[PDB]
Parts: sequence; C-alpha cells; structure tokens
Amino acid sequence: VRLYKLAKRKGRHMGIGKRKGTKNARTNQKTLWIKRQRVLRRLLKRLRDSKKVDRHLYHSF
Amino acid sequence: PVTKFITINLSKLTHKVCYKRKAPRAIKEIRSIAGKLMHTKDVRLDVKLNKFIWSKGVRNPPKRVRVKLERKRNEKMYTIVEHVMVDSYKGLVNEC
Amino acid sequence: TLKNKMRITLSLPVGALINCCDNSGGKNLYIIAVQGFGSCLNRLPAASLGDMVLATVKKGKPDLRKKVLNAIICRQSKAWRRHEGYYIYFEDNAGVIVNPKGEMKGSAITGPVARECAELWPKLSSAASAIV
Amino acid sequence: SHRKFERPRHGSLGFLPRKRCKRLRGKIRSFPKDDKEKPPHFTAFMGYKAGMTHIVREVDKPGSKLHKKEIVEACTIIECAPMVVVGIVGYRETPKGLRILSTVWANHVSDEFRRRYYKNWYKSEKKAFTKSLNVPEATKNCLLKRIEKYCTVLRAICHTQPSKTPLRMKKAHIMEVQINGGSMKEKLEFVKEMLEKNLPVSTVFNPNEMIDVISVTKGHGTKGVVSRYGVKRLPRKTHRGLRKVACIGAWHPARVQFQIPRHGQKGYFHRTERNKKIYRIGLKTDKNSASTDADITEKKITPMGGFPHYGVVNEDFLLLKGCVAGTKKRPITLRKNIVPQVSRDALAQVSLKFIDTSSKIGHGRFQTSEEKVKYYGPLK
Amino acid sequence: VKTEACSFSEYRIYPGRGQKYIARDGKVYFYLSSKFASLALQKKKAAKLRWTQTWRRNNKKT
RNA sequence: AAUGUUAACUCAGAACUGAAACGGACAAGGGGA
RNA sequence: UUUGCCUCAGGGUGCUGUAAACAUGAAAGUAAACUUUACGAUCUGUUGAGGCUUAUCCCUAGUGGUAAAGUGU
Repeated sequence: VRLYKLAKRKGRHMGIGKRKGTKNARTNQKTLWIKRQRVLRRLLKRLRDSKKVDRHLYHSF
Repeated sequence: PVTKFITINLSKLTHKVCYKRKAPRAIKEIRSIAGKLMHTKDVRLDVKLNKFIWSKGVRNPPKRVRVKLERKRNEKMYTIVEHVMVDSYKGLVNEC
Repeated sequence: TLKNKMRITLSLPVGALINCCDNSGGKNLYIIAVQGFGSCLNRLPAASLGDMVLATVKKGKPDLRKKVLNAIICRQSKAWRRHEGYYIYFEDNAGVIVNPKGEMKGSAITGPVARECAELWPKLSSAASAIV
Repeated sequence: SHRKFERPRHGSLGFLPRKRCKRLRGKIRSFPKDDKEKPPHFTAFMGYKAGMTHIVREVDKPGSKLHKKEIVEACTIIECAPMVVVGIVGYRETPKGLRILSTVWANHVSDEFRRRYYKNWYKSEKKAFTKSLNVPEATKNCLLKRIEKYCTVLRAICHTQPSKTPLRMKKAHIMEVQINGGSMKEKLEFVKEMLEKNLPVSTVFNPNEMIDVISVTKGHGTKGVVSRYGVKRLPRKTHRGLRKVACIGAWHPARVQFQIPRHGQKGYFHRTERNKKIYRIGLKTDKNSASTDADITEKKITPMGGFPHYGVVNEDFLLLKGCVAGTKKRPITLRKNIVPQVSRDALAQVSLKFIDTSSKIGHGRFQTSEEKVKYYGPLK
Repeated sequence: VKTEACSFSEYRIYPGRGQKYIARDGKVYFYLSSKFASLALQKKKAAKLRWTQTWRRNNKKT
C-alpha cells in the first residue's frame, strides 16, 4: 500500500467508487474552515506587519 | 527394501472428502497405501512428508507424489515413506 | 382445415404478462387461461403457440381493456422441439388478439409470427406479416 | 368424508413390491406363442447395450403433417457378441405348469460358460462339466426320441462371451431361448443342426417386425416418497420436515394400507418395454451397413472417443426403435413380440437416411477422427 | 449429404441435435447447441472470441 | 515584483485497455398510493 | 485374484480455454540526459498452446506389485 499511495497520488483510483464515507467523514469541513481562516488570517496580520494595506481597507478585506 | 518406481495420486484419494479433512485424509491414505503395498503394519511417516502435504493448505494438498519405497528389517519389518521430486511426470513409466 | 397440430414445448403459465406486437392497440397481454387444458390437481395452465389463450389487457386502448379476449401466443421464450432436429425459441413473449373463431383482429404483427395458426385458421395465413 | 378435489393416485400398483431385484440378468416371464402353420425357426435373442440413438427419416403415413419432409426419430442399435449355444432343454405341459423332461449339453463346452457355475474360480479345480460330456450317443438318441414323443416346448441354453466385451466380468451370462414353429415331427429335424455353433443375430432377426426389451433398471438405494412416487411436497411451514406423505390412511381400517407410498428402495427393478419394432439388419466387420447410398461418407458401427463407462464396441449391430433401461455395462435381453399386428405401422417398411458417428459423450465438435484431423491439419 | 453452414461459427449442421434462437428483428440465426447460441446471446464479439475460426480470419492466422 | 528549503487529499478532463463488467470480499434502507 | 486386477505411465476424447519466457516491440501515455535513456491493465510470433482430465471416462501381454491362507462342511 506504499506503492498504492504512490499510485493514488499518480491518479488512477481517483474514481468516485472507493469512497465509503461522506465529504465530512473523510475530512472535517469545520477543521477545513479553521485551517482556511488561519492561513488567510496569518496573511492578514502580515499585511499589517508590512503596512502594505491600511487599516480602513484591512477591516474591509 | 525393494526397488520400485510408482507415484501416488492424492487427487483420486481426497476427491470425495470435504476441505476440513483433505490433508489428514491424504496422510491416512499415504499410510494405508504404504502399509498395504509393502506388506507391513508399522509404517512411520516423515516430518518432511507431513510438511510437503500440509504446506499447500488443508483445502488442497499436493495432487501427486512419486513413490520409490524402501523397507527396514528392524513386528520386525517396518517402513518409512519417501518421495521423488521431479518437474514433469508425463513420460516417466512405472518400473523396477 | 386439418388438426395435425404437432408437438409443442410447454411454457408461459397463467399469470404471465407478455408483449402484444400488433396494431390492435393493446400493449401487454395477461394470461388468465389457455384452452384445451384438462384437469390436473395443482397444474397451472400454460400457453402453447398453436393454442388460443384467454387473456386480458393491462396497458393499451381502453376499448379492448377491462375484459377477456382470445390471443394467439406467437413468440415464445422456451425452446419448442421439432422433427427438424432443432428447437425454436425467441426473446419477446408475444401474442396477437384474435376472435374465438380464430382469425386475427389486428391488421399486422410487428415481430415474427407463428405459421401453425396460419393453417389452423385460414385467415391468419393471408395476414401473416413476417414469418420466421 | 370424500375428497373435494379427486385426483389420480401416485405410482402404479402393478409394479409392487418396489423391491431390489434378485438377479442382474433380465428374466423372461413369457415367450411369444407358437402356431402349427408357421414354420420352425428361432423365437428370441440377447446381447448388450450398444446404443439408443437417433436416426433421420421420412414418414410415409398418409395425411401426416410432416410426411415427405425430413424428420428425426429415436431408435436403437444393439450389441451382439455372438452367443454360444450350449444346451437343449425340453418342457412338457402338466396341470402343475411346464416341467423339465431333461437337458442335454454339447459334447464340448467353453471355459467362460463353466466359470459361471463357480464363485471362486481362481481357487477351484475347474472340475465342472468334466466327466458329464463323455456320454454315448445311444442315450442321446433315446432321450430325444422321448422328447419328440412327450415334450412340447423346446428351449436352447445359450451363453454370452464377456471376453469380447471390455467388461471386467469373466463369468458368462446363461439363458434359455425358446424355439417356436411347427409340429414335433418337423421340429426334431429342425433342431438337429445348430447345437454347438455360436449365434448370428441376422439369422432370424428381419426388418419390419416388433420386439420387446427386458432389463433391470438402475439403482439409487433408499429414497423418499417424493422420489419413489412423486408425492406433493408439504409447505415450507411444516414442522417435522416437508418431504413426506402427510396422511398415510384414515382412522379405519386401523392399519396402514399397502397402497400408501412409503420410503424404500427405488431402482434395481425388473422392466420390460413393449412395442419396439425392428427396422434394419447389419453386421460388425463391414464398412457401409449403417450408412446409406445417399450419405456417401465412410463409417461403420465404430463410435468416437470411447463410450463413457462402456469402453469400445467391436461387435454386431442391427436397428430397432426406442431407448433402453438399465445402466452402462448392464446385460440387456431381447425378445420378439407376442402377437404380431397388421396395422399401418405394424406392416410399415422403413429406411434410414443418415447415421450418427459423433462424439456421443456430451457436446463434442467432430463426428469422425478423420474429420477432426483434416479440419485442422498442420498443428503442434 | 447436404448440411448447411453455421451462423456464428463455420461448422456444418447435423439434424437431430440443434435448436433455434431468433432475436426481435426476426432474422434467422442458426447454431448447433446452447453454447453455439449463448456465445452470441451474451452480446460478445466473435472477433474477440479467441477459440473460433472467426478470430483466425480476423487475425490472418490461416 | 521575482527566484530557493519543506508537510495535504479534494476536484476536473484526454487515453486506451479488461471477457461491456466492477461500494468486486466484509460491510449494507425495498419503495409508492 | 496372473491372456486378469490395482497402481503408474504412452496416449485419447475432453474441460475450461491462449498456458511457463523473449522483447534496440507496440504497449494509452508517464520522466532524464545531450537522438538515446527508467514504467506501461494486453496482445502480437513460438501460443487453437498449458493446468486438470476417474476417484464411477476410454485404449495399452507397457511395465511396478499382486500378499498370511484363517473358518465351515
């Protein structure tokens, strides 16, 4: 199954017929939202660090 | 001892029995055939012989094993089973 | 006009629904009885190609629905033996609406048709559409 | 009270008791009768199970819907390893049945026939029929004069030779075949010639005549009612099983009737098939007896691929309608018919069109070895 | 004797053995036994069917 | 505005191919008036 | 129960069906070097050829074995 993981990264078993769980079962959608919020928020903080964006557009975006 | 060239077909011996007892039935048939053919009552198998017919699994013992069997003088008479291994069995007639 | 009607292989018991394949307006027949069937204890009457079958219509024109009619079962799904050393069998299970005297009530049958009824009732020989 | 739905019973009482047959050969209860006018010739035969096969034909029955059109039928071809005639038996009628006046053996006898009189032949001294074949002919002449003066039914002990067949059995099957025909005065001379030689079937067997087949059916051991008599299976909800007869009789009489189907032995019964018309006469050595001048291929009685559980056939053949009972390697007995008829198919002359040669084991592809070889040719 | 040729395969037909399969369209389809009809019945291709002479004709191995 | 180190499993379309059949076993709602 | 029989083998009819390898072959198309180089469900030619085929298939004076004769009359 090491070779099988390589083959799934290769893209053969990408069929819709190896999925025995729902979308949220494989990966937690709330955790995905948390990760996305963290990764965009780190950028939002770095924009204030570099002062590339003003606060007026910073609270907007 | 006596020089003889034959083989044994365990397929025709375990043909009727279920998977659960195919290998022990093969063992029993080997013992019975050895004793009957060699006119002795004390036939002792070999650990290698048990290995060979148990390795393939209980469901399917090996089909056929070649017999060229030798006795032993030390009631008095007793035999130990042995086997001949060869790639192809076709063309190898029975003889002395 | 002779009733030398030849061996038949038995299939299609009572309670089977089959195709119609004719311009009579019906779609599927529902076998309720066949004629010539005698008395056996638990035997279900079943259809023979050369035998009229009492049948109802489940889908089709309301004119011929809600009542019993006679149908000649034409195309079987079971191999019927023949002296020709070879059976005959089909995929579609089919029958054609006929009057009790024997003649077909439709005008043409889409699929292949049975030739025995052509001489069993002379008015089916003329209307035989495409015999196998 | 009465049954609401009267239906025919299960099985026939005429084949009771459904018990294992005592012997393996097919005995004959009755031989075809005799007439003074008809001429003295043979009355029965015997052989083995060569084949119950098809043949293609054309009906000549007036008004038939097939008639001129080619048809396929079902007939049989018999295995006849010639039987050795060894003995003569005389019977005379008495108010207690027909009683044996005497039997006379041929002055020379075969070893296969004598082997039947033993259970352990390999260990015996083979002393049977040793000093009983050295009798003077004065005794024979006196006893045959007695046979003519007193006896009225004449039978011939004939034995088969299983050595010709591939059977493991080495004992010979022995039976007696009646001789039917004219009065005693002609009969005495007509039974003075064939007393030692083997029996060719084509001697009397002729086309357009009816025969019957006697045999012992197959064996299946003990079987339930649903198999022995084909009783209706009880519904799945039944408590103590469903493969049994529900009611085996009313309250009265307070006994089980003998008509009630019960479990027991099925098969290994005595069977006789009647109205089996013989159609054609052939041989074993010849090469075109089974085939026709409209078939113009090569073949003899030889089969293809061997016979499953029967070996190969190297003996005579004839033709006769129908199929047979019994199993493979089972002895079959052939009788003539009892009362010949004058109906249309009773007197109908017949003729075949094509003869099977194929691989009679299951679904094969090649009818002849020559065809199989030619159709491929260059191979591995 | 005269024996017709098979439809799916190329073997002659011997009366006394066969059957007849016919589809909806009513065309005659003559074969020899249940396999010789079922190979066609299972909607398979004689070109792919290795063990028939049709495959040999398709793969020029005469 | 760009170039280097290092950790995901979610999608999508072109193939041909395999006995035109595939949550391949285990695991699992029959629906409707 | 020794012109046998058991076993084995030469086959035979068969059953699925194409079997063990070769590929400076194709092999959907993939990636690494200055045209060649690492995989790729299969087939192609040897391959209408293997594996199994009586234990209840068929043939073979083919060869190995075929044994103690204990009981009753």
